[PDB]
Amino acid sequence: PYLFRHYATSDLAEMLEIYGLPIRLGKYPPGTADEEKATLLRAVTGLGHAAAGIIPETMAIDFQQAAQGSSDPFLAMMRQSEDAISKAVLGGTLTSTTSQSGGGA
Amino acid sequence: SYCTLADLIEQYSEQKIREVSDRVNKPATTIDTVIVDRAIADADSEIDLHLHGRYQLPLASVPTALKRIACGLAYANLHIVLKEENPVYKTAEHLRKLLSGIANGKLSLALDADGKPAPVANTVQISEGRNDWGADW
Amino acid sequence: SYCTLADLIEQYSEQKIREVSDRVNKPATTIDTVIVDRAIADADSEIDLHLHGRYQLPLASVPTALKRIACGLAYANLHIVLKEENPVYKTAEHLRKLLSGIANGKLSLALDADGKPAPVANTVQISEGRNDWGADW
Amino acid sequence: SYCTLADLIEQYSEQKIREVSDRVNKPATTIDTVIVDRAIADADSEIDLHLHGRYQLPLASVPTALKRIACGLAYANLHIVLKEENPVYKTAEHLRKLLSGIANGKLSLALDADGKPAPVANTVQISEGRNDWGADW
Amino acid sequence: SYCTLADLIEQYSEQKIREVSDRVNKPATTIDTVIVDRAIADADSEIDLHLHGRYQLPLASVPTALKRIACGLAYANLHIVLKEENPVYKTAEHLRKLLSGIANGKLSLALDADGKPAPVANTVQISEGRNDWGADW
Amino acid sequence: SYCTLADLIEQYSEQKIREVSDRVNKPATTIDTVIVDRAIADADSEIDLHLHGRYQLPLASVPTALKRIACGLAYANLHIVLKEENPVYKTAEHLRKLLSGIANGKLSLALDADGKPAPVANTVQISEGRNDWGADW
Amino acid sequence: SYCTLADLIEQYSEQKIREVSDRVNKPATTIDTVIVDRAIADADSEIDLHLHGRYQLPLASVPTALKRIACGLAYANLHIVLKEENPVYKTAEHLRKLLSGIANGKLSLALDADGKPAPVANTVQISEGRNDWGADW
Repeated sequence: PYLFRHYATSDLAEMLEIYGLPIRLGKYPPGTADEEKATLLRAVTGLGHAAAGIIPETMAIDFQQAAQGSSDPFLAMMRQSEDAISKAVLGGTLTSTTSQSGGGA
Repeated sequence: SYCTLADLIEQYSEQKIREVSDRVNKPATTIDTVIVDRAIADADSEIDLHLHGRYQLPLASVPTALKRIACGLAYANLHIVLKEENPVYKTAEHLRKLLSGIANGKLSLALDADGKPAPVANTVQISEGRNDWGADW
Repeated sequence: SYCTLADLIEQYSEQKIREVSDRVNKPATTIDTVIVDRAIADADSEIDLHLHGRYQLPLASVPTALKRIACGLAYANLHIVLKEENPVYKTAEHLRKLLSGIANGKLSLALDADGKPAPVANTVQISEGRNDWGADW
Repeated sequence: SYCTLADLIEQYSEQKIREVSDRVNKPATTIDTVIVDRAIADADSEIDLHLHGRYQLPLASVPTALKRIACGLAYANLHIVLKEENPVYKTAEHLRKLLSGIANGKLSLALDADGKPAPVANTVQISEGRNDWGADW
Repeated sequence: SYCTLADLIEQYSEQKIREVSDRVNKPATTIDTVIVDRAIADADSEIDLHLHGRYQLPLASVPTALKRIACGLAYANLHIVLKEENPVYKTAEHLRKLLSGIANGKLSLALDADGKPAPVANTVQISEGRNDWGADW
Repeated sequence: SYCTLADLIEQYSEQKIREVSDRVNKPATTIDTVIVDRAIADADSEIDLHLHGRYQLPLASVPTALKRIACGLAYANLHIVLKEENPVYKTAEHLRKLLSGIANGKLSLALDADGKPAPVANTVQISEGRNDWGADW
Repeated sequence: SYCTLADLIEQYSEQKIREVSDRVNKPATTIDTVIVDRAIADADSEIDLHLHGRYQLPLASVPTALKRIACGLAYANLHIVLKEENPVYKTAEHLRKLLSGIANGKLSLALDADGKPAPVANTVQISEGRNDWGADW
């Protein structure tokens, strides 16, 4: 269960890192020199942070999905592992399946 | 000045330049420098029309392909009357096709002698980039 | 210099080079080296125009196909007047088609003598890759 | 060297090779080995241009179809002037069509003598494959 | 060797094979076995080019349609100069059309003498199939 | 053997078969059985090429339409040189069109004498069918 | 046997049948019954090829349109050489068009003498129909 939780947490952290801006790919026509290639690459690299930009009509930039999903699978795995650990360590009556409130003699 | 009188003579021989440039003497005797200069200037103006959107205008160096194109256009301009099927007209059309291909980003402007040309900053422009909270605070 | 005077002589025989290069003597007697050099330079400039976007300009080696293309274009350039149905013009058009196919990534630039050419880094560019949390911490 | 002088003689008879190769003697007397070598080299360069993206360049063996294609292209290259309706030009065009079909993955490069050619690793590439948790732990 | 000299003689008569194969004697006297062998080899190489992607190369048996195609292509190859409107060229084109139809899976390679040819395992490939929990446990 | 020498004689008269089959005697005197056999075999091979994907190869009976098609193709094969506008060529093309229509499932192979031909099991294949819980338990 | 010798004589006159059927006597004297029988059989085979998918093969009765089509095809088959612009060829093409229209379900096979033809059960097939709980229980 520890390894399962570790893998789930690391994967969730990576997916949160990728989340945000989309991946966008620039295309250039034949006869584009290396300096123009570097300029296009820097423009694409900074385009996500930069609201606006201009390119020649002969070029093209396509915004592709980056990472679309949810945290539901990761969190489900973490909860499963944590419940397993709680049951194994302290029993499945008070920690994992908590006994809830309720007083009395 | 992407081409000179020497380039025209070398490409088309001095006899043809004399024949198409001397308009006052029959038979021709000398090459009129003013007419050749005007033809070369017109060729350069057309080439700049084609190249203004991708490179700086006052080029500090002349690429070799630019020299060939300028020579061809200048020779085509030295003809007072130029019909459609004249081979010189066809050569001018091919050179104009090369220029259009360069303008539309299908051909690259080659080396001048050893270094690259100077492209304009048209593609460089981006807004600026606002990325606070990502500067290792 | 993808081709030399020796290559032109070998491909088209010395007689034809003499005939199309000697413009001052009738009948021709010698091959004008300056005219041949200019024609070869123009062919190289056109080829560089076609190849600038995929390979480095100052190639350290000349691929054989490049030699054939340069020889053909140089010979076509040595004709002051070239009509549409002239077979040399058709050969030049076929070679230009080969060059365009190379530029559009449909043909590859072959071996020079034993090693590959040097493609440019146009396709290499990627942002950088941010993958913290995945470095075996 | 996908074809040799022996192959050219066998395919087109020694008389025709002598006639199209001897440029200095009229009538022809001997076959010029240098001209034939250059023509064969040019044919090989074109074929490599067509085949560079699917197979290794320095082929250790020559497939038979490659021999026929090289012979045809070499013979077509031995003509200083080649018109459009010349049947040799049509044969060269058909062979170029075969080469293009091979390049576009519509035709396969046949056996050399008994074994297959050596395709390049272009299609092999995949990322690597991350499949932890599936290794019988 | 999908066809032999006997097949060529039977299909086109010995006189025509002698006429198109003897290049050194005028009038022809004997059939040159080397030239016929090379033509047949070239026809086989083209056919293998067309059939490599669907069947094994070193076929242990020769289907009859393959014999007819090889004979036609070999005869077409024995002509040094072959024009477009020559009927032999048209027959070669029809046979090439048959080969292309076979390659594109529109025609099947027929019986050799009594058994089927040997198709390649190109279509066989599937991953493997993971179906645990379905093995009558 | 979808057709025999008797069928060819009946369809095209014995004189024409003699004329197109006897290649060594001028004028013709006898019908060469070997040449006719090879032509019929080639016609059968082409027909099998067309019919392999829908019926079994070694047909136990010959449908009448198959006899007509085989006779036409065999006669067309007995011509060493066959031009495009020759009516026999047009008849062969029509018969090939009929064969292609049969292959593409637009025409059915007719009765042989009283019973149907034997189609292949290509369409029969289905997985197997898992329908437990539906067997009247 | 959708048509007989009497039908051919009635449709095309006995003289024309004699002329196109007697191949051994010049001028013709008698009608060869074997040749006419083979031509009629070939016409019937083609018609069955066209009609196999919609009706039973061994038709017990011959529709009148079928008689006309068979007569036309049989007469067209009695010509050893038939050019494209021959009117008999055009009539055969029109009849084949009628047959194709019948096959594609655009024309119906008419009455034989008073009753309908016998269509095949191709359209009849349905699974079976499971409709328990709807049988007035």
